[PDB]
Amino acid sequence: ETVPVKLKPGMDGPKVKQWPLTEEKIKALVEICTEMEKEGKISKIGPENPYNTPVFAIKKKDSTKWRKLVDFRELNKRTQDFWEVQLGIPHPAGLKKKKSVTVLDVGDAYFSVPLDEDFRKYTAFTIPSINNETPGIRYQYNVLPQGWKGSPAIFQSSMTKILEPFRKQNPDIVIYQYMDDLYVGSDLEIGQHRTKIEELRQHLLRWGLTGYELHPDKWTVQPIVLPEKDSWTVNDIQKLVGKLNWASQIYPGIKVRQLCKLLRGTKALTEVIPLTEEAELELAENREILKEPVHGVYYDPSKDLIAEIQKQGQGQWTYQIYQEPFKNLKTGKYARHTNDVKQLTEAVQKITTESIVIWGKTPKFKLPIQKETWETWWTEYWQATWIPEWEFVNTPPLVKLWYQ
Amino acid sequence: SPISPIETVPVKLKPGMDGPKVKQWPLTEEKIKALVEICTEMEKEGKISKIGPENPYNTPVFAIKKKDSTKWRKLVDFRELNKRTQDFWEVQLGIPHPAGLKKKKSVTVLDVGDAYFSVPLDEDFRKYTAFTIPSINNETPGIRYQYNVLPQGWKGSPAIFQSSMTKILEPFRKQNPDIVIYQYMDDLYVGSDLEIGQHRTKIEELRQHLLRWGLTTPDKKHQKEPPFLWMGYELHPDKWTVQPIVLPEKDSWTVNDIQKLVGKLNWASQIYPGIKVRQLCKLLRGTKALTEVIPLTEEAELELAENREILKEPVHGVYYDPSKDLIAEIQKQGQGQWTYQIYQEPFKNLKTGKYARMRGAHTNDVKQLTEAVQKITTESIVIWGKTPKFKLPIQKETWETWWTEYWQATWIPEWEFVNTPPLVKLWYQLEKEPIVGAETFYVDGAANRETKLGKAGYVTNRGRQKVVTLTDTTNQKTELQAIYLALQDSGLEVNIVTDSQYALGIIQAQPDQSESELVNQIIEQLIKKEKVYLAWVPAHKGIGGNEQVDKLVSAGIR
Ligand SMILES: N#Cc1cc(Cl)cc(Oc2cc(OCc3n[nH]c4nc(N)ccc34)ccc2Cl)c1
Repeated sequence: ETVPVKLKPGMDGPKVKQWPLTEEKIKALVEICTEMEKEGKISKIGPENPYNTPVFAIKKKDSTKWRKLVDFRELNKRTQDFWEVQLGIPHPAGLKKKKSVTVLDVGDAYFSVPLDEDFRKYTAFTIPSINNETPGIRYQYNVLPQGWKGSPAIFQSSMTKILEPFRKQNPDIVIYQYMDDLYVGSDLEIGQHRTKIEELRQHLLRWGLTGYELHPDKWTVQPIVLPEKDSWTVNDIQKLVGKLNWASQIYPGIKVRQLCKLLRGTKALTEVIPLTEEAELELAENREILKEPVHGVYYDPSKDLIAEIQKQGQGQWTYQIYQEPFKNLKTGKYARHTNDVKQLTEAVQKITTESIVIWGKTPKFKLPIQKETWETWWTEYWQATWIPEWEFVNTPPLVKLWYQ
Repeated sequence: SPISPIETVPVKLKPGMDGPKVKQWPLTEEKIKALVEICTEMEKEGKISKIGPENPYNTPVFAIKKKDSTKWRKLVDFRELNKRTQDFWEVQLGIPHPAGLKKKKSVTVLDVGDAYFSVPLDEDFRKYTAFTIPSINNETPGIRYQYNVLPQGWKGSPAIFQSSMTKILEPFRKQNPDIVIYQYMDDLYVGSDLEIGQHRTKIEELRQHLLRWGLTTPDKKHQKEPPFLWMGYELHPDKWTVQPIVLPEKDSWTVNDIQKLVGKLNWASQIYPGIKVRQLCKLLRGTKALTEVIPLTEEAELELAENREILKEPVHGVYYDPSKDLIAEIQKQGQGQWTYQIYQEPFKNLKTGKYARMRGAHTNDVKQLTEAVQKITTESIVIWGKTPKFKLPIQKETWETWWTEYWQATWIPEWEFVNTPPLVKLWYQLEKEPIVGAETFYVDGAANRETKLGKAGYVTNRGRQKVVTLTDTTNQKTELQAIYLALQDSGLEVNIVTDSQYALGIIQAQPDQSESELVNQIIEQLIKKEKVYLAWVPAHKGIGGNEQVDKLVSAGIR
């Protein structure tokens, strides 16, 4: 028996265009889909289905096996009411508190659940061909599809049964499902944690479902960092008031008046200066001020999260997550044969996964790259079974330094 | 004509909508006669069927005579039905490019006859297609018919036909993996690697398979012969090219003649290397009427002559060998124009192309070169399924220096330097640290939003000072002027401090070309210097120097 899905009033299905794929990814998808069809998961469709969702092939995480990845970003936006405020899945505040969090793929669960017949058409996707030689191969889902937020929403009750014995027996373990994954957190010693995971994989396995470790409770600050120096220049002070000046307005209670006064008249940049010690009280007040949270900044569940990334150089990247500019809920860095696209893809994924753990939602990324570049390349390094929303930007000169 | 046995595509109107009910306009007796003849004939053939007055739908019919001829044709205005019919999936998503065609020993072109008429229409949809041949003037109920096949001009036809021809060809494509079939509109392109023997024969079992399905195709003697003229190309058996390009010699050129010209050149650009179109397009800017005459510019003339020369003599392209690799070569042609060639074997091109693009306001050859590489990469994937190996006119160190320091993430696939001038380079670099014993200009710009009047100046630390007035400017324009100023009065080494993130941003990207002459004037300057350092500070923050240029330029402006 299927549960009925209704697109949000007024919206129609997704008519997203299929990006071009290389011969190898196409062949890989043709095999994969040829098998799913035999197993009855999907069925070829007709011209009478105007809908479309992009599809890709990824090589997963440290794997040699091609995995199919469907991009339901658009379908998810249009079904948002069903999976979020109708069949919602509560996010556990305790998760980020755990010493160890293991992420498990649970996506094969959905294949044993049929999709409401009236909703299938919206899951249309196409396997393109090369040089438009032939028409693409068109298919639609017959079962709960991986990548669609309505799948866990629906599968919720069955996951609940599957996990009840493991839950009853280990009351201090937190299990959270976000999309195709299970997040399992514990405060157990690492050998006992890994042991409990194995135990959980056995339960999963009796129901058909066949990991990698985070340490949330060790996730810390990337405080705006002011320099510690001997013999300052106008240049360094200027830079200092600059950084200092921006850090304020974002940081509640910063001061610089002491600092400005040293910068008086028009003196060469390369001119050293003696520091007045009260300026030093600010240095230490702000410094001590900076090494703290923000105060006043709280996550609002009703608002979208945003993530900005800056390329620092040397395989180093910075980021901030916020709902209102300068009101950073979190900040961090990601560090690396990796080109920028690869490294950027890796940061995007790391930030996204922390974001799922802390808030149960993915951020909308502002990526310092060219759409086309990003578009042709990301799939080469993507390993996650989800895809966050993104948009392209041009990092502001200042922003980057202020975050180094 | 056979009407395919094939299954039917269920079809629907758009949610909340009912079929058309448009009134037939009274027709001339000759027109009514013409249609009655055409309709009785179509009904004889199964194509249409007579109905009653119980069906309440109607679409208008019309009868168009002939130019030169004495035959008649029936036109059905399916606009209303179309606007109520559900949307279908897109027919084709691109067209094949010949450079992507793999060479085959033998290829034959088969065109399905009466294509739409050879395929049945969803039984429950037939009603919505009702039409009426009106009777002589008012009097008498008209003759009502409805379609059984896909009607010419209806929204779902192209799609339904293609789906049908996909379902029908499948079987044969199973038991014939080694044969290539291209489906394009109502054509079939069939190629194999056999000896005419099992080919002329294989093409016969194919036709046969199609007849079992209601689909008639040409037979030898009627079957098209090579070179195939198709879609603007000439497909010979070992090469391809664009169809004859003739450039008009003309006294006066009108906007319409240049547009057509530019168009032919762009089409020729896929196989003729070096075609340039910039100077000719400039003439099309802001343009007047289609018939207005435009005096060729000297640059436009030199561009033209250069093009005729490239085009004097023919050029062809080769087909694709899946085993060899793809090499893409690019060259800077000038004024933001690039050209490339793609080959597998040195100098036997599969294709060519050009990249102009102005991705931004201010840019440089390094960003341009990488935009071109992206465009070509995307293109390769589309045509060949894989990326090419590049041979670029940029030294591997210039690239590394640039990529490394730039704020944005970039990434050129596998490439190699090839020394074909003009070579791509950066014309200046900003110091990373303040130049000792060089003058520090503290610059500033301000403009009255009200009068649009501005002042731009600098106060150095070597005592110097200056302030220029500007008339219809902006804060952006005054802030860039102040920098230019500082660069004019400073000599080989300068430290410049601004509170303009905007001018900072522009400059830190090493632009070498801009839409703003002011910006180009600054460029000319930046290149003349030995060393320039540039720094930024907040504004209206009594910063030594800032509050001083700030008071100078504020006065008389705000
Ligand atoms: N008209 C037309 C037309 C349009 C397309 Cl898009 C494809 C096509 O067929 C081929 C054309 C092919 O090109 C390479 C080739 N091998 N042998 C040939 N013989 C010719 N007379 C022309 C082209 C080819 C290869 C396979 C095929 Cl089936 C014919």
